Formats: sequence, structure tokens, C-alpha cells
Amino acid sequence: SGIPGSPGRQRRHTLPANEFRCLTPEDAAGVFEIEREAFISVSGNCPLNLDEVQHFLTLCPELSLGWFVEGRLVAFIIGSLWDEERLTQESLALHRPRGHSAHLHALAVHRSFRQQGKGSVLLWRYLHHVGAQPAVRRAVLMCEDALVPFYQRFGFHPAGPCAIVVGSLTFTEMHCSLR
Amino acid sequence: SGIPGSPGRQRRHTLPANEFRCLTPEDAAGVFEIEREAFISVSGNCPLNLDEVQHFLTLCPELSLGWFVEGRLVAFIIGSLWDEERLTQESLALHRPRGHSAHLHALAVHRSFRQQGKGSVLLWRYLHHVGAQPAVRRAVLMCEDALVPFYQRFGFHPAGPCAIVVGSLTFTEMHCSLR
Amino acid sequence: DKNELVQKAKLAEQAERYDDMAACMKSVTEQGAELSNEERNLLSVAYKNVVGARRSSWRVVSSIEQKTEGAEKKQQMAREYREKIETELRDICNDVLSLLEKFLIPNASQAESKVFYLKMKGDYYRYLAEVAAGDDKKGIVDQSQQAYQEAFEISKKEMQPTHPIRLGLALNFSVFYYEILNSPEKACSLAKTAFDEAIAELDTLSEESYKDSTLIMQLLRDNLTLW
Amino acid sequence: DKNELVQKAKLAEQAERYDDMAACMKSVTEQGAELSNEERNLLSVAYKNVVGARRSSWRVVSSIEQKTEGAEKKQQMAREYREKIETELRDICNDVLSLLEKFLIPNASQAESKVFYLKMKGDYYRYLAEVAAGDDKKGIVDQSQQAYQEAFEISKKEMQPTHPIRLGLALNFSVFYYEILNSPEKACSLAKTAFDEAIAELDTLSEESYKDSTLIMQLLRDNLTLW
Ligand SMILES: CC(C)(COP(=O)(O)OP(=O)(O)OC[C@H]1O[C@@H](n2cnc3c(N)ncnc32)[C@H](O)[C@@H]1OP(=O)(O)O)[C@@H](O)C(=O)NCCC(=O)NCCSCC(=O)NCCc1c[nH]c2ccccc12
Ligand SMILES: CC(C)(COP(=O)(O)OP(=O)(O)OC[C@H]1O[C@@H](n2cnc3c(N)ncnc32)[C@H](O)[C@@H]1OP(=O)(O)O)[C@@H](O)C(=O)NCCC(=O)NCCSCC(=O)NCCc1c[nH]c2ccccc12
Repeated sequence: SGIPGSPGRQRRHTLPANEFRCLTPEDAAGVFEIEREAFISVSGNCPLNLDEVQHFLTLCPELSLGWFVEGRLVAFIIGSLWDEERLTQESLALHRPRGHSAHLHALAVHRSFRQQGKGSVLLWRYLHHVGAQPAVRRAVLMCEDALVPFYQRFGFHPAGPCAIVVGSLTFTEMHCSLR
Repeated sequence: SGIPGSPGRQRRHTLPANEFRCLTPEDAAGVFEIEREAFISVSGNCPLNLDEVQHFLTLCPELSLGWFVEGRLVAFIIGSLWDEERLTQESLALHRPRGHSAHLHALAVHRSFRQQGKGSVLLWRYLHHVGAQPAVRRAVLMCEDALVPFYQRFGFHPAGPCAIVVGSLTFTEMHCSLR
Repeated sequence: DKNELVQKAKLAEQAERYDDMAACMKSVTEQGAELSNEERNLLSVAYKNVVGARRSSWRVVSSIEQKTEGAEKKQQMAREYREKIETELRDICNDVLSLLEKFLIPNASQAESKVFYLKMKGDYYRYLAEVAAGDDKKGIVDQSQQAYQEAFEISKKEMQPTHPIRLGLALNFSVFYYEILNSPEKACSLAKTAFDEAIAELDTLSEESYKDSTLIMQLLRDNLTLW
Repeated sequence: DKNELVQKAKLAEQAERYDDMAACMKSVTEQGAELSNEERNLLSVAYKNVVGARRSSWRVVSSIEQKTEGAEKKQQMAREYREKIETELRDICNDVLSLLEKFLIPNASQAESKVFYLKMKGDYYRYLAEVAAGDDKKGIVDQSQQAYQEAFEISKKEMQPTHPIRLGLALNFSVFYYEILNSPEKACSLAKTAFDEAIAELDTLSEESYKDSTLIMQLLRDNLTLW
């Protein structure tokens, strides 16, 4: 926070303008509120509940990223590290510090900002953000069939059925090579 | 190292153009070299010998900073943390992790780049770099009387005789408040 | 074509060429049609970036200038360059202020839009105020305050304490009091009240209680901690 | 005034306004006097920054362009914007290349200066080659290679293996072979030989060994590790 002439002093804040930031545990409520609309309203299920969301943001916030429109969180990606080729049920609530794959637990864009290319900018951004981390050689996520062609535009490849079941839902596993 | 479209891949390097970087242990030989010309030739003594320089760069490279002119190191500042109000003899070879003051052990500009304002840009830069670090509330250094008026231009204040003797040399202590 | 301009604008934002992005959004605004929320964000972001660049260069060349003690000539170099930057800065402000007065505020149908553009009006007069001198200053500072005040007024009536736009205005308006008006106490009141009311609404557990503006709140408390 | 221009140039560098810094150094160069090492660095840095900005925007708008799915939908927008950026990029390169041909290389009295400006000549033709369209490309790539080759020639004769300028040329020249010429093997030879020779000289512990170019060497090995 540059104050020319005053080295250790931090400059006051004013409203920012579109930025990408790691999410904080305090941003958890805003995530779950988007998840209510985005996931819970269609399937009656969602990737992470508030507690689970807060967990990953306290444990590994650097594996998360959100697009903030002038201070408002409108799109996110909550992740953690995994240490196996395939995703398993138990990996939903696990973060493996010495893992090698960035496990994207949830990705969602606020309904009033969808179809503007913002979800893609975020995903691309996230792949670069985590790809830069010296141990993360791959990215993994599960999605329903409809979103498979979408994710292939980012380098993800179909890895068949995902061993993870959420409620009464089944998904296709996707793998994306990075470093 | 941005490769649009390839998230985990690092872009190839080409010659850079003027930058400020933390020094690495490998930059120690270049540091001692400037010190031979810059100090050993006038007083027959110098702040840090190669071993001592290498030590600080391995232990706390984040407390160091150099101006690199297109890949060439031409000016540096080797530092470490101190945890007392006044500098003592033993603080010359000491780095205190939980310290609160950035102890500038040596500051020098290559003879072919002096009087261009580059030493000032570096010092200012260093005060911002270390001042940003959450525990570093002050900066401390010793210099001969001639340089006292110079250091006051950066916020340093005369703190009387320094308790540290190098060879047959005595210096004035300087303190600079940061955060 | 309006679409092409928006498409090129979103392109320039990614290419990090904000002066281009602003030019595109300035053209879209000049077709007299009310901007969509997206187009509005694009315009705000383009300009916040275009001007912020100059503001940053200004602060540094000013610092350098006041630190050039003795050297009359080296100090005059910074003086002239700073002025060169101030003209650039002045033009940018007048640009958006004109856009505001001619298309943005007149077309503002909703209160959310009215407060956004009114805040934006206070914003640019503030930036203009950061470099003003002479008698021009007293006037600029009033212009800023009156736009901010009107937005604040509407904000209190039509927006929830946790609304991102209501909260954003709180932040900028309190900073206006703090550094432009030198009124620490009032500045802190503005900020604390806003933060506390937002916290109050959230403590009720309502789906309506935004939770989107977490950042603007952290920003507010940081400023408080600072002051 | 030459001094004022340099003073304003050092000012613009700090203010991060590299287009101004370049303009200042372009004027100094246009007074036909040989540049001091400082003025030379200032010119190199101004331009390396001015052009790097456009190169970066180019890479991103190009990526976006091929990615673009569908037909000539907004595929044509990126295409045009990319071309707009290419013209800007082209102009910058012709600017320094002209400066080089008219004042810089003709005034180069020492070999250190001759290799610096010759490398800089290869550099800008390389940047020009990165956006070179079809038939114009062949010629540009020869122009780059010939300047690089001449500099390399002089480098081997008048500079120590550890010299920052000799080493800098090694890096840029090997990358030229790697991505502009698609010659991995030759690219790696250039880089490896340069690194090894530098290491050799440092190994004899002699007084003439540089140790100022540590970074350029790490850069060289990183590239090797990469390839
Ligand atoms: C999809 C997304 C992020 C795109 O953003 P955007 O709207 O900004 O999109 P852009 O504008 O950037 O791009 C638009 C493109 O997105 C694609 N797309 C968008 N909607 C689509 C759809 N309905 N079907 C197929 N492709 C579609 C298209 O290809 C479309 O191109 P076209 O214009 O050519 O069609 C955004 O629309 C959003 O937040 N959606 C709701 C939440 C969600 O689904 N998260 C992804 C879960 S997949 C990842 C994940 O979170 N897994 C956890 C797995 C999970 C655990 N529990 C669950 C419970 C329920 C569901 C899932 C889970
Ligand atoms: C001084 C410095 C860094 C400025 O850089 P520059 O040349 O780029 O300067 P700028 O262009 O940025 O600014 C120029 C200004 O620098 C000041 N200045 C420069 N030379 C001066 C001089 N001889 N006397 C008084 N003021 C002078 C002036 O005020 C001058 O303004 P004027 O234009 O108005 O005069 C640069 O010239 C340099 O590397 N010098 C040699 C090494 C050194 O002395 N390190 C400082 C040791 S004091 C810190 C330190 O390392 N302590 C360890 C203590 C130590 C332990 N063992 C030792 C053995 C011997 C000596 C010291 C030690």
C-alpha cells in the first residue's frame, strides 16, 4: 500500500475496481448464498456447506480464488490439494499438504453475472494461480455431463465416472495437466 | 512467468531490464567484489567478508536487496534482523528472527554507477520492502560521519557513537522509524 | 456497434490496456442509451484504472519533488512533470464528469444507479481535488461533497446497510472527510456507523442480508484500525 | 537540454511512465552525441518496457483469438484489436531500429558498445519477428540473426566469458534460435557453451572474473532446464 515518502505506513483504502483475490474465511457466507441459488435449488444438494467452505478457506485459502466486482464477490472456486490419481469419496473434505493436484471442490458464478465470460476468466486465472505453485502438477474436478465440453476448453479431459457420490448425484471426473 | 493458455508452464527467459531483487547466495562473490573496491581499498576493512555475506543471503535473503542493471548486480544492501534498541558488537553476525529492526550491515554502489541517484533509489526501495514486513518497525545502520547528512534524507537520525568497532574504525549509529 | 465496443472493451481489460477500454466505454455511453449493469461496471473499471495510473505517478513525482531540497533545477523538473501529469489527470476527470452530467446521471432510473453515478461523481471531483490549488479548490471540494451527500441520502432510504454500493459510498465518503476535509472524527463516524449497521443486519440471519460485500467491510474496518 | 531530458527520464522511470521515458531518451539520442553508459541503460530500459507492454497485450489477445469458439464471431474483433496492437508494436521497433542505424551503432567506439547496440538490433527485429506476417517474416528473421551473429563475433574476441553483455547476448541469441528459428539443439548449444565458459573463468579464481552476471547465468541455466 504505497505511501511515497513513508516506508512502513499503509495507505488508506477506497473502493477498488475488479480484482482477483484469495478468499478469506469471512467470505464463506457469500459462497454458501451463491451455492443455495446455484446448486441447492436445482439438485437440492451443493458441493460445500458453510462449515465445509469455511474449513477450506482457513486451512488453504491460497487454493481458492474469487472475482470481486468493485468489492462484491460474484464468482468463486474453492479448492484444496489431493494426492491420488483419482478422486475418492473421502477427498471431498480432505486437503493433502504434500498433494500434487489442485482439487476444485466448487466453481460458481452469481446468477446476475453469468454468460459474460467471467466464469471462464476466473477458471483460467485459477489454473495459472495454482499452476504456479511448485507442487501442483495437475487440476482435478467433477462435473455433470453437460459441463464436460465446457471444461475441455480449459484443458480438462474426461476421466470417466467419478467415484464421488453427492446425495443421489453422479458426475464425470476431469483432469487438467499443468506443470 | 505468464504463458497465456498454458497454466503450469513457465515462460522462457530473455535479458531483463533494470530490476530490484532479493539477492541469492550465488550473488555473494559479486557483493564481496564491490566491497573490495568500495571499502577494503580505503580503510583496509569491509562490513562483511564473502563467508559472512553468503551467510546472511542463505539465512535471510528477504532482508537483502540489489539493483540489477539488465542482469548485472551493481548495488546492494545486505541486512538481517536485530532485537535491541542499540546495535552491539555481536549483532554484526547475528540475525534475530523475532527481531523488530532491519539492520543494514552493508550498503554499496559499484564505482561506475555512483552519483546517479541509484544508491538512494535502492535505499528508499529497501525501506519500503522491509518496512512492509509486519514485525520490522525500525531500520538501523552505522556509518562514518561524512555519510550522516546523507542518511538523514531517508529518515535516519543520529544515535551517537555505535558500540560496534570494525578493525580500527568507529562509526555513528543511525535509526529510522518505519511501521 | 454497441456490442463490438463492449466486446473490445472486455478484451482491452484483459490485455491490460485500460485507456482503450475507457475509449470504448466512452463511445457506448455516447450513444445516449442507459448502460446495463455490465456496461456500467466496465466503464467504472476502465476509468478507475485509467485515472489511478496517473494518480500513482502523481504521488511519486510529488514526493520526489518535495524531497529535492536544495536543487532548484532538479526540483523544477519534478514540478513541470507533475504539472504535465496533472493536466492529463484533469482531462480524464472532466471526461467522466461530462459523461456523468450528460448521459449517466440523467438516465439513472433506479436509486441503485443514481447512487452509483453520484458516488462516481464525488469520486472524480475528489481525484480532481487531490491536485487542485488556487481558489478552484474550495469549489471542487464542494462539488464532491454534494454528490456524495446526495448519494448518501438516497442510499439510506433505498438500500440495505449491507448493499455493496451503499457500503462502497461509505468508504469513499469517509475517506473524503478524512483526507480532503481533514475531519477524522466525522470520517470515522461515517465508516463505523456503516460497518456497524451492516453487521447488525447480518446478525439477523436473512438471505437478504447481502454477505456479498465482505471485502468492502474489511476495507472499512482496516481504515478504522488505521485511524 | 540534454541533462533535463535525462533528469525527466529518470523521473518517468520512477513514475512508471515508460512512454515518456522513451520519448526523453529518443530526444537525447537525436542530438547526435554518443550516449554515456547511463543514458544507454536509460534508453534500453525505456524501450524494453514500452515494447514489452505491447508484446504482453499481444500474446494475450492472440491466445483469446484462437481460443474463440464458433465462426468469425468476435473472432474478427480480437483479430482487429491484435492488428491494432501490432501496428503500435511495429512503430516502436522501427523507432529504435532507426535510432540504432542513425546514431547508436555508428557512434559505437568500443566493442562493448558495438555488441550492446548490435544485440539491441537483433532484439527489436526479434520482437518484429514475433508478429511478422507471412512474407515479411523471412527478411526480418535474417536481419535479427545477422545483428546477433555480428555481436556474438565481436563478443568472443573482445569480451570475457563472464561479461554481463556477452552473457546477455548468449541468452537472447539462444532464445532466437529456440523460438524464432525452431532450432532447439543449436539454441541449447549457445546457452550451454556460454554458461560453461563463464563457469570455467570463475573457476580459475582470477581477478578478471566478473561475478556481476550471476542472474544472467541463472537465467541461462533455467532455460536449459526448461529445454
Ligand atoms: C457454469 C458456470 C460456472 C459458467 O460461468 P459463466 O456463466 O460465467 O460462463 P462463461 O460466460 O464464462 O461461459 C459460458 C459457457 O459456460 C458453459 N455453460 C454455462 N452454463 C451451462 C449449462 N447449464 N450447461 C452446459 N454448459 C454451460 C457453456 O459452454 C457456455 O458457452 P456457450 O455460450 O457456448 O454455451 C456458471 O454458469 C455457473 O455458476 N453455473 C451454475 C453452477 C455450476 O454449474 N457450476 C459448475 C459445477 S462443475 C464444478 C464444480 O463445482 N463441481 C463440484 C461438484 C459438485 C458437488 N456437489 C454438487 C451439487 C450440485 C452440482 C455439482 C456438485
Ligand atoms: C554512498 C553511496 C552508497 C551512495 O550511493 P550513490 O553514489 O548512488 O548516491 P546517490 O547518487 O543516490 O546520492 C548521492 C549522495 O550520496 C552522498 N555521498 C556520496 N558519496 C559521498 C561521500 N564520499 N561523502 C559524503 N556523502 C557522499 C551525498 O549526499 C550525495 O549527494 P550530493 O550530490 O548532494 O553530495 C555510494 O556512493 C557508495 O557505494 N559509496 C562507497 C561505499 C559506502 O560509502 N557505503 C556507505 C557506507 S555506510 C552504510 C554501511 O554500509 N555501513 C557498514 C559499516 C562498515 C563496516 N565495515 C566498514 C568498513 C568501511 C566502511 C564502512 C564499514
